[PDB]
Amino acid sequence: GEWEIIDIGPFTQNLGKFAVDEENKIGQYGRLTFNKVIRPCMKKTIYENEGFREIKGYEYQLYVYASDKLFRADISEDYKTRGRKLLRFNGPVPPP
Repeated sequence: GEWEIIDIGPFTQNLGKFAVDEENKIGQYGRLTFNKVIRPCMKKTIYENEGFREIKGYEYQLYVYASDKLFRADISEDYKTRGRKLLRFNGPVPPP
Protein backbone atom coordinates (compact mmCIF):
# COMPACT_ATOMS: atom_id res chain seq x y z
CA GLY A 1 0.00 0.00 0.00
CA GLU A 2 2.73 2.59 -1.06
CA TRP A 3 3.55 4.16 -4.42
CA GLU A 4 6.54 5.92 -5.92
CA ILE A 5 7.62 6.97 -9.30
CA ILE A 6 11.03 5.54 -10.32
CA ASP A 7 13.11 7.14 -13.00
CA ILE A 8 13.75 5.11 -16.14
CA GLY A 9 17.19 3.66 -16.61
CA PRO A 10 18.69 0.20 -17.29
CA PHE A 11 16.56 -1.17 -14.44
CA THR A 12 13.20 -0.26 -16.03
CA GLN A 13 14.59 -1.24 -19.51
CA ASN A 14 15.19 -4.73 -18.20
CA LEU A 15 11.63 -4.89 -16.88
CA GLY A 16 10.23 -3.80 -20.21
CA LYS A 17 12.26 -6.50 -22.03
CA PHE A 18 10.92 -9.09 -19.54
CA ALA A 19 7.32 -7.94 -20.26
CA VAL A 20 7.78 -8.30 -24.02
CA ASP A 21 9.58 -11.70 -23.68
CA GLU A 22 6.69 -13.01 -21.59
CA GLU A 23 3.91 -11.62 -23.79
CA ASN A 24 5.61 -13.13 -26.93
CA LYS A 25 5.30 -16.48 -25.23
CA ILE A 26 1.65 -15.83 -24.81
CA GLY A 27 1.13 -14.50 -28.31
CA GLN A 28 -2.00 -12.39 -27.79
CA TYR A 29 -0.53 -9.42 -29.69
CA GLY A 30 1.43 -11.34 -32.16
CA ARG A 31 5.13 -11.14 -32.36
CA LEU A 32 6.50 -8.06 -30.60
CA THR A 33 9.88 -6.43 -30.73
CA PHE A 34 11.04 -4.44 -27.64
CA ASN A 35 11.86 -0.80 -28.28
CA LYS A 36 11.94 1.03 -24.90
CA VAL A 37 10.13 1.88 -21.60
CA ILE A 38 9.07 5.54 -21.20
CA ARG A 39 8.07 7.73 -18.24
CA PRO A 40 6.23 7.49 -16.01
CA CYS A 41 7.05 4.19 -14.31
CA MET A 42 5.19 3.51 -11.01
CA LYS A 43 6.40 1.13 -8.39
CA LYS A 44 4.13 -0.21 -5.76
CA THR A 45 5.34 -1.76 -2.51
CA ILE A 46 3.26 -4.65 -1.21
CA TYR A 47 3.56 -5.27 2.51
CA GLU A 48 2.73 -8.67 4.17
CA ASN A 49 0.39 -6.83 6.57
CA GLU A 50 -0.83 -3.21 6.23
CA GLY A 51 1.04 -0.93 8.70
CA PHE A 52 3.92 -3.37 9.26
CA ARG A 53 7.40 -3.37 7.76
CA GLU A 54 7.81 -6.76 6.18
CA ILE A 55 7.85 -6.51 2.38
CA LYS A 56 6.11 -9.20 0.41
CA GLY A 57 6.92 -7.98 -3.08
CA TYR A 58 6.52 -5.16 -5.55
CA GLU A 59 4.46 -4.35 -8.62
CA TYR A 60 5.71 -2.17 -11.43
CA GLN A 61 3.37 -0.38 -13.87
CA LEU A 62 5.16 0.30 -17.11
CA TYR A 63 4.48 2.01 -20.47
CA VAL A 64 6.44 -0.05 -23.00
CA TYR A 65 6.91 0.62 -26.72
CA ALA A 66 7.04 -2.68 -28.69
CA SER A 67 6.76 -2.91 -32.55
CA ASP A 68 6.30 0.80 -32.48
CA LYS A 69 3.03 0.58 -30.56
CA LEU A 70 2.53 1.52 -26.87
CA PHE A 71 1.33 -0.95 -24.30
CA ARG A 72 0.78 -0.88 -20.51
CA ALA A 73 2.33 -3.80 -18.74
CA ASP A 74 2.23 -4.71 -15.02
CA ILE A 75 4.86 -6.95 -13.52
CA SER A 76 5.10 -8.45 -10.05
CA GLU A 77 8.33 -9.23 -8.21
CA ASP A 78 8.62 -11.48 -5.14
CA TYR A 79 10.72 -9.90 -2.43
CA LYS A 80 12.37 -13.18 -1.28
CA THR A 81 12.84 -15.21 -4.49
CA ARG A 82 13.28 -12.34 -6.94
CA GLY A 83 10.76 -14.19 -9.14
CA ARG A 84 8.86 -12.06 -11.62
CA LYS A 85 5.49 -12.57 -13.36
CA LEU A 86 3.81 -10.58 -16.20
CA LEU A 87 0.37 -9.72 -14.60
CA ARG A 88 -1.20 -7.76 -17.50
CA PHE A 89 -0.30 -6.52 -20.96
CA ASN A 90 -2.96 -4.31 -22.73
CA GLY A 91 -2.93 -1.82 -25.64
CA PRO A 92 -2.43 0.07 -27.66
CA VAL A 93 -3.02 2.72 -25.15
CA PRO A 94 -2.63 6.47 -25.66
CA PRO A 95 0.53 8.21 -24.52
CA PRO A 96 0.56 9.42 -20.98
